[PDB]
Amino acid sequence: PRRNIVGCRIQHGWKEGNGPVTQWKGTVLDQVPVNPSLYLIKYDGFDCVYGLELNKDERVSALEVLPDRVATSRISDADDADRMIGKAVEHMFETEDGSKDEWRGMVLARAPVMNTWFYITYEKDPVLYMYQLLDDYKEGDLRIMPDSVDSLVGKQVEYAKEDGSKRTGMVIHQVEAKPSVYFIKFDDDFHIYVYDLVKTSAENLYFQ
Repeated sequence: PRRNIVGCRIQHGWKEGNGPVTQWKGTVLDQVPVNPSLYLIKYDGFDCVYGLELNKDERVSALEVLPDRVATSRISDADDADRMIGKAVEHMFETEDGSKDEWRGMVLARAPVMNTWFYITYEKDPVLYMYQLLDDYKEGDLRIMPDSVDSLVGKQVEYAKEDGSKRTGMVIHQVEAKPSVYFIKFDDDFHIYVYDLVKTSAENLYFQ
């Protein structure tokens, strides 16, 4: 029968530590070709994209996949998304105590399935996020800055931490609009880590 759940809405119990089991609901965005057990999900209420092995993870229970696949809507703003994809940006967020908070970042791609959302990462938090950036732009909260042989996708990666331990993981994606930028999935966490190999922030990070 049908085994591709990309595009489905899912629901499942989640158990954090020894706390109670709570329900999470979200949309499956992708299934990683170099690791078909790994799915990327946008959960309702979490800004970060999660990487979970939905059928194996010990913190997941009572998983249900709805057959009703989320349809991709008509794209009518490719003229403006093309000026933003692959660029450095300054994204404005509202703080609780008053206002104003600018975060420097980079727009990576239009998100798959939920295609009015974009993938973005920040210098202060270098993991994968999803926001409806063209709406934020219209509201005056996004500034777009002008710019000045073996494939690494699928390779194992590790980097030494300050306490002497090695953090293991795998490269799962190469950013089409900025090919020196990669997505890394580490064994110990569900966030997706974004690295630009041209920068000093990715020199400690080393391959095999």
